Parts: sequence; C-alpha cells; structure tokens
Amino acid sequence: KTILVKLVSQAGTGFSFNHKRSRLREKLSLLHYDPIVNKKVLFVEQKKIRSL
Amino acid sequence: TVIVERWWKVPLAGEGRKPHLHRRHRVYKLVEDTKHRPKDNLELILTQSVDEIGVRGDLVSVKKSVGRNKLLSQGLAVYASPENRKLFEEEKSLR
Amino acid sequence: GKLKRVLSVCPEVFTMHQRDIDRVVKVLREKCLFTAQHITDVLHRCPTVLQEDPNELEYKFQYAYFRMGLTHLDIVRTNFLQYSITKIKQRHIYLERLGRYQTPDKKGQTQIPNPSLRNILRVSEAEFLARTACSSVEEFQVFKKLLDQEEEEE
Amino acid sequence: QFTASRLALQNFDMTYSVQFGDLWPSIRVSLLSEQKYGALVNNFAAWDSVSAKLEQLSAKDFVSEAISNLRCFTFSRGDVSRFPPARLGSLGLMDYYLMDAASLLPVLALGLQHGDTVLDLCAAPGGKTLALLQTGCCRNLAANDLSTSRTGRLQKVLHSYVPQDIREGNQVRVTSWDGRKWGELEGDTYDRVLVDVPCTTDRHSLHEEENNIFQRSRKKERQMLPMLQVQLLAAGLLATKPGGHVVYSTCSLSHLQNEYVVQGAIELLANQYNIKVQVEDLSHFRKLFMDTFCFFPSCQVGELVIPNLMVNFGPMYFCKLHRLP
RNA sequence: AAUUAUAUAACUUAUCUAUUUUAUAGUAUAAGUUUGAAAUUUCGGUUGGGGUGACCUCGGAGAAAAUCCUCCGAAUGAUUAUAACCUAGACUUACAAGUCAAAGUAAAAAUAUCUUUGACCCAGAUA
RNA sequence: CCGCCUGUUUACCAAAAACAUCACCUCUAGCAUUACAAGUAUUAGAGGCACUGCCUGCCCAGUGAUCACUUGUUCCUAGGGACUAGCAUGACGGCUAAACGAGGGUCCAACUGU
RNA sequence: GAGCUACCUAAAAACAAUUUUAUGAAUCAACUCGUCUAUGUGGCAAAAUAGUGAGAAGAUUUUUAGGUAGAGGUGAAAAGCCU
Ligand SMILES: [Mg+2]
Ligand SMILES: [Mg+2]
Ligand SMILES: [Mg+2]
Ligand SMILES: [Mg+2]
Ligand SMILES: [Mg+2]
Ligand SMILES: [Mg+2]
Ligand SMILES: [Mg+2]
Ligand SMILES: [Mg+2]
Ligand SMILES: [Mg+2]
Ligand SMILES: [Mg+2]
Ligand SMILES: [Mg+2]
Ligand SMILES: [Mg+2]
Ligand SMILES: [Mg+2]
Ligand SMILES: [Mg+2]
Ligand SMILES: [Mg+2]
Ligand SMILES: [Mg+2]
Ligand SMILES: [Mg+2]
Ligand SMILES: [Mg+2]
Ligand SMILES: [Mg+2]
Ligand SMILES: [Mg+2]
Repeated sequence: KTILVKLVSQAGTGFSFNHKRSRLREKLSLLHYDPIVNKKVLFVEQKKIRSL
Repeated sequence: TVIVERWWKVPLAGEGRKPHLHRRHRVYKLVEDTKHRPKDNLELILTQSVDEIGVRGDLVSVKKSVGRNKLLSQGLAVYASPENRKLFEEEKSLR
Repeated sequence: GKLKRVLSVCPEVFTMHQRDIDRVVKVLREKCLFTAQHITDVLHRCPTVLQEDPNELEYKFQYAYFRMGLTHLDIVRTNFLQYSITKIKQRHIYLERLGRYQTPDKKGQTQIPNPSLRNILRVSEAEFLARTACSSVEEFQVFKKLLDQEEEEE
Repeated sequence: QFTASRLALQNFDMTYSVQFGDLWPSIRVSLLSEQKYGALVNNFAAWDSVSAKLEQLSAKDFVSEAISNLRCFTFSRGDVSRFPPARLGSLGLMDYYLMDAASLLPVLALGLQHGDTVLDLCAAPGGKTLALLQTGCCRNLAANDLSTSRTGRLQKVLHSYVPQDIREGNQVRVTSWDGRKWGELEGDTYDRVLVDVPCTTDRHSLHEEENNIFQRSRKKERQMLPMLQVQLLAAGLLATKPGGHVVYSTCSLSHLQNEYVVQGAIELLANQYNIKVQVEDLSHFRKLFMDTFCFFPSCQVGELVIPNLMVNFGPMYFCKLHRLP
C-alpha cells in the first residue's frame, strides 16, 4: 500500500506539493523549487492526506 | 410558548401591501420553546408578618409559584409597583 | 415457596427499582415470545436473571433459538439461561467445528442425532471432553485462547 | 443455494472422514481455526540483528534445534503468540518473511548440493523461491509461472529481499510459459527441480469465498485437476538431468491428488521413455522433525503433514523423486 | 424493497401541582428514545420463451475495415539525482475529455524511467 | 376413493373432495353503568383442528441409595462459605363406525329404437 | 345510495296426509331451492321454458318497519355481495 503526503517548504513560505510514498518506508524529505523565493530549498513531510 | 420560523423565503410586499403566501410557506422549524427557559423571580412587598421571609415593608424576591399561590392570593403581599414602594417607604421613615 | 427461593438467591428484588424489574419482564414477553406461565417458571428457577441487564438476555436467548436450534420448552426445562455465554460458546463452538453438532435444518431434521444439552453444559468439563467430545484437555485450552483472540479482533 | 465454502465443506466431509477414519474430527477442527506462522530471516542484513531480537522473545528456530543454510524461527509448543509485522531494515531490505513453516519442508529435504542449477516450475509468489534463493549459495536459478500478475508479484518480493547484485547474475530470470510446453524446450537441463502443481488449497478454499475451485462454474476445472497435475509432473521429470532430483508437493489432503499423480508420472516415465525413478526414503527426516511437526505415515508415497491444534502448521504433502538415469 | 410513521404501547427530560426534607407521587404541553397499525413510491439492459449461468467500462493479440467471433490483461507498483513558469504551430474528437511541442524567462550545471479510470452539483482540509 | 352426519357457497359457465359443524386442543384476561354484560375463571375473547378407542410416550443431575460423594450455579478470598430434597417424562402410526351423499369410479340383473 | 343483495334488531305469520317415535327421524304435497338433459340464443326471458331432480317441524321458510357506507361496511372465505 502507499499513502499520499504533503511536503511543506522550510523556507518560511507556506508552499507545498503532494507526493507519494509507500507506508513502509520512512517519512520523506526532498529538494524542490520554491516559486516565492525563486531558489531550491528543502521540503519536509508535515501531514498525511490520504491512503491510495 | 412555541416560536417557529419559515424554511422558505417570503418576497417583500411593499409599504402598505401584504405578502401573498403559498403552500410552501406553511413549513416551519422550531426556534425556541419558552417553557424551557431559566426561571425568574418575583418582586413583592410584604404587608403582614410571615415566617422565614420577612415582617412588613421589605422587598422580597420569591419564586413565581410561591408568590402567586400563597402571598398574593392570601393578601399577605402586594405588588412592588412604584406607587406601592412609595407608600411603604414613607411609613417606614415616619415610624 | 417460590418467593423463598427468590429471596435467598436475589435479596435485592425488593430493593430494585420499578424500571429494572419491568425491562427484564418486558424483554421476556415482547422480544422472546414467552408465555405467561413460563415467565413465572424462569424467574423462580433462576432468580439471577433479574440482576442481568437487558440486551444480554435477549442475545443469549437468540443464540439458542437460532444458532443452537433449541425450542422454548427446551430452554425452560434445562435452565439454559442460568449458564454464562462464555461457557455456551466455548463448548458449543468446539463441538460444531468437530462436526459433532448440527443446526436443525428448515424442515426440522438432523442427519446425525445431536448431543443432549445436559451433556453439553450440565456435566463437568472433564467428563464433557472425555465422553461427549472424546477430545484432549490441552486442545480445549488452546481453543479457548484462540476464541478469545477472535473476539478481540471482532 | 449453497455457497462455495459450503460445497468445499460437504465434499471434504464425505471423503476425508473415510480416508482418515477417527482422525477426521481432529483435522476438521484445526482447519477452521487460526493458523500458525513461522518467521524466516532474510540472512543478508538481518542475519544477526533480528535473530537475536526474536530469540529474546523466546521464539526458537526448529531447524537450528534439530541440527543440534536455512534458519526459521517458530514459537513454543502450543504457544498462540503472533509475530510482529516485518519491518524495513537499515540496509534497504525487509527484515524477515512470515510463512507457514511446513511449506518449507520440500526445500529442507531436497538434499541441496553445492554447484547446482534449479528451476521452479510453478511458484507464483511463493516463499519457496525466496527461501530457495537464500539456499542457492552457489546455484543459478530459474522461475516459471503460468499467470502474469502473479509472476510480477514474485519479482517485487525479490526486490525487497534479494540484493540487486545477486539478481544481476543470471541466477534470477523471470518467465511465464506453460509448464508442460516448457518440458520440450529444456530437456535434461537442471540437476534439481521443484514442481508444485496447483492444488485444491483446502485451507484457503473454506476461508476464501472469491475464486474458489469449488464454485459451480469451475467444476470442470476441479474434475480435471489430477490429469493436469500429472502432465506438469511428467514434464519436469523429463527436464531434470540424468541423476537429478525432483520433489512433488501439494497442499491438498486427497489421496487421488497425491499418490495417483506421482504413480502415473513414474508409470508414464517408466514405460514410454525407458527411464526409472527410484523414491528416496524420508523416514529419518520424519523422526528428526517430530517435535515441531505432526503427521501420519499411512501414505505409501510422500510425507503428508496434517493440521493439529497443538501444532497447526499443516497441511503439507511433499514426495521426493530421484531420476536414476 | 426504499422513505416516513404524536395508530397504539412504553419509558426519559423539562413544564405545572402536591407533598418531602433534598424526597417520592402525579401531568390539558414541548423535546428525545423505543416498539410498528398504517402511508407514499419503484420493479435497468442484452442474451429466443423459460431454468442455471453469465455479461454491460478501458487496453493488447487473431480473424483482417462486422461479430453474441478466438484469447490475455486494467482499475497499479517500483525506483526517482524532483521535472518551474510562460508560449508559435499541430495531432486526436459529434460534444466532453485526451496527446506533442520551437522560441523567451527561471532554477540548476537540459527529460525520472518502467507502460489503463469517473463529469457537475454538493460537502471537506488547512492557511 | 374422499368427506363423519342435517346444513352453506362463486345472483348470470364450478354445489364439490372446499366452508361450517358437535367433540377435542392452544393462547389472552381478576373487572361494572351504551358493545362484551346489567355478565365475573365451570366466565369471556382469539385461533387451530374430524370423533372414537389402540400401539408407539421420555432433556426428573449422575452414581451410591430416606442417606454420602461427584457435578452444576454463585460469592468471599487455592483456601473459604452459600445454593441445588416442600417436584418426577412423552409423539407417533395404523385405526375406523354404523349411518349418510343430485360427490368421483367398478360391477350384476332387468329394461329398452342407444 | 342497504326498496337489490350480505348480516343484524323489533313486531308478526305459515307448515296437509301417512309411518315412526319423541326426532337438524321417514315417505311425500303446499312452499323454498336448482342436479341432469334437450329447446331457446336480438330469446316469452339482458339467465327463461319443458321435463327430470334436493329439502320439506327446522342451522326451516315468509311479511312489515329500522340499522351498519367506500382509506368503509358485511362475509358458515367464493378475494362472495353492497340497485
Ligand atoms: Mg525551449
Ligand atoms: Mg359432506
Ligand atoms: Mg345436503
Ligand atoms: Mg349465508
Ligand atoms: Mg354460477
Ligand atoms: Mg349437492
Ligand atoms: Mg350449477
Ligand atoms: Mg374443509
Ligand atoms: Mg353430494
Ligand atoms: Mg349384463
Ligand atoms: Mg331491508
Ligand atoms: Mg324484499
Ligand atoms: Mg304436519
Ligand atoms: Mg342460492
Ligand atoms: Mg335424503
Ligand atoms: Mg325427498
Ligand atoms: Mg324432515
Ligand atoms: Mg379459497
Ligand atoms: Mg382464488
Ligand atoms: Mg352497479
């Protein structure tokens, strides 16, 4: 099974995007483009949306 | 008392005119039933001595049931109207 | 004499509130379709029923009526209600899985004669396993724990 | 309007009662009830860490105790405790596989010898492969499955447990073709081969309503099972090299699907193709595993395992066949 | 079968009286809960007519652009160094939905490969 | 053969083996000024069902034997008490029974333009 | 709308002869019903006529006036009857 989760930007902005990960693995963290800051920054998982 | 409210809007009628109602305007919902409200007290001025309440001329706040069934009906008390207050206070001052 | 036994077993019958007594009686009548005479029989025979709350007595009766296929008279004669649900399920389910018990069909017939209810419940567990089921004591203990797990999952 | 499960129950009662006599009540109860799982470590990353953790919980490996390349942890006699779900390891592989311990008997008694090549004729997701891969220290291997989706399911299992490097070696190859047709393609190819014919899966048949062989529509399929089982067994018998070993395994209890299937394979092999298959006794193996397994020796061929409440690890039937030429 | 159901029958909480030192009695009514006498409404499609079966959407292979023709699969999963915004010109198509993409700008030092679902209304979640 | 019998029914295609019926059985109810009823458990209402006799009658707790253990059901903590001696099975068949019928069949005699 | 029909209330009425007995007995008129066959089929008749049949002192038949009304009434249940 897999779960849809919400990755939140740690730049101080509220920008977020949804990604997929299997429920077995650990919480995700990633680098992604933040439009409001116009730079690549870290996105850290904060909440779970749904199970798919 | 039961207070009700329409489900359906009634279009405005005008200044001197009355709205024309339809069969859908007869559907109601209950906003409140007054009997379930918290009870109030009644203000009275005693006219004769009575146990555990007072002697004479002293305003007392009593449950509505007691005031209407015992004090007023038996003549032991009078309504705390402005005139009744004025007469009793003057007698107390002169005494 | 009926009062004497009731008073000894259930001293609180007088103390109990009106509501509690009525519910036990009402369940026996409206939901269990017991006759007037049987109701007096059950109360006298097993006074503890009054203490038992409703929605548990109804389940116990329906368990026998539907799952075990017993009739009104059989329940009254054997004092079925006296026994606890845990004992009923532990023993009956064990026999059913073994194939030694059969729910009566729609026609009312059974291919194999079912064991007598007294043998199932009234007798001791050691005799019940040794004679009625011809099983081992250890197996029953394992089954009881397994049944407990299933109820927890349920 | 009998359900599929009821048909399975009815058929078992009429036949199993006669075959097993007074043991039918004991077998019947141990099927409808809960099953016991046995944890199998992944070796690799989980060789040390998880095994110590499981031992601290008092779960004891039966294979290790009996010996006193495969170690499978099982609970104490009559213990109802479960196993915690498998957890993801640091190195990137799953900690352990939980499976029916008796399902591993065909592997343990296959007489593995180093420097060999093995084939799995019909192992859909079966751990019988994953466990074999652990045993396949120095062995190239192959896998074939009739189905398509079930084949992919195996590959996913391989990812989680088998490290890629090993998979990169030709030892891991995925194929999905008819087993009987496979016999012509690769005759006398592998020294050791395991043939697990599709069986009635009695335990699953009663429990599972969906896709049950006992459904009315699948009656023709059910009736023809023994013939198809013989065909698959014969094909594997041809494929195994001269002097090779093959094992016939089934989940069912029916005498028809166990002894007749193997006897036909031997008879068909014996006459038409001028080959001789000589059975290898597993009696000593039976005694060693007495503590953790329950069985009865009536069957002429194979070591049938039955479900008992004390040790509810059945039912497994596995027969060993060695091709002398 | 779905939707209701102060027909009765029970209770419970208020309200109104009695008492009682909190307390048990009752009850021209309101709000709940339990029973159900009744009330309104309906009976998908293709498979001769039945009887058991099935089948209804999307993709792949044969017949070869027909079929109730012959078969297999799908309502995902794995790995991802994380794949922005903006915009000529086209495919596909009754409608709706679905594909591909130059230049420009921006992050970095350009595309993630495997290869398949669901409109509108109406309710959510947070910032 | 069916139904016990006299009775009843589809006005206008069915009169019967259907319905009712004496007999027998189950369920509900402790009571007054408009039915039941100016009545009160040998009473009233609701329902089922041929009668009659005749075989088949078994969920009383088991063994000892009015007595002891073993059970069971409960509590108080594996110990300690309490309760189970003011009672005591049941479920079918073949029966018919003379009489009776504008009921459905089989047969003999007589009779006749069938 | 119960002047037909279903059931009920009140007040009235009819029943020969013969054999049994002492009666939901018997033979068979009056009277009530309608088994079977033929005729008739825009018929004498929107259910009849001619024969032949069942009951006939009873749960019998008949007259007069009153009652129950359609989400209903009545029913020795034919889903019968209510112009
Ligand atoms: Mg570009
Ligand atoms: Mg008759
Ligand atoms: Mg007659
Ligand atoms: Mg009549
Ligand atoms: Mg007629
Ligand atoms: Mg007649
Ligand atoms: Mg007629
Ligand atoms: Mg009748
Ligand atoms: Mg007749
Ligand atoms: Mg003659
Ligand atoms: Mg009249
Ligand atoms: Mg008239
Ligand atoms: Mg006369
Ligand atoms: Mg008539
Ligand atoms: Mg006569
Ligand atoms: Mg006559
Ligand atoms: Mg007469
Ligand atoms: Mg009828
Ligand atoms: Mg009819
Ligand atoms: Mg008319």
